[PDB]
Amino acid sequence: PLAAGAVILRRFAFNAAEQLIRDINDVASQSPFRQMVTPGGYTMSVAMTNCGHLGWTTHRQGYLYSPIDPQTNKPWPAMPQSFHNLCQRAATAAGYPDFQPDACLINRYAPGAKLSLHQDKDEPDLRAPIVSVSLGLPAIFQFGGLKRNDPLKRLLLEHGDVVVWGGESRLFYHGIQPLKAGFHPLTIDCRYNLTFRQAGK
Ligand SMILES: O=C(O)C(=O)N[C@@H](CSCc1cccc([N+](=O)[O-])c1)C(=O)O
Ligand SMILES: [Fe+3]
Repeated sequence: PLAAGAVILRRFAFNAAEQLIRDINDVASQSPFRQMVTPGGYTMSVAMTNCGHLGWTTHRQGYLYSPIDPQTNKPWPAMPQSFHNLCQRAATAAGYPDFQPDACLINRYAPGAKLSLHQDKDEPDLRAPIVSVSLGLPAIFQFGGLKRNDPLKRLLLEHGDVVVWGGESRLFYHGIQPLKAGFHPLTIDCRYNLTFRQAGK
């Protein structure tokens, strides 16, 4: 396959998108999007927030999952029903019926925003997949392999696409290329990505 252990489900979230986006807005009304600072001192171009019991954040110049939003000093908003349902349906179709995320990181891309190449290794159990849902403007996703120098492959992720990153692919280096400007009827001028994680012990 494209990436061993990954399951791409194009347009899987297409019908759910309008509701998901309403729920992104609701979460953000409580824990606002913010551009976090990397441990290296750089302000991320991607803006982020979280919902669920745990939320990914930079903290004391490292990263961690925290039950509290350090910007509001309140818990991250509860996981919306629409998020919970979509993630479970996707995980199940992909062969991970027991996947129980307790964190959802919500990434917002304005034109030009990108993610540099990296691995997702902050979770306690790397056998749990990550479920990724793309909404709005299309992005070029790049992913390599288990080594930083593995050859990259590229794939366009479009509105409604869901990828379940399990098995070996769960540990691949990956990133997102600078978002091209455009219009989408539901998000207007941005892309959102939801990544569901099992972050608790
Ligand atoms: O927030 C992040 O760290 C991140 O990368 N977010 C991507 C979606 S998740 C893509 C992903 C997750 C886990 C494994 C692999 N992979 O092996 O390509 C890709 C995004 O904002 O579009
Ligand atoms: Fe990642």
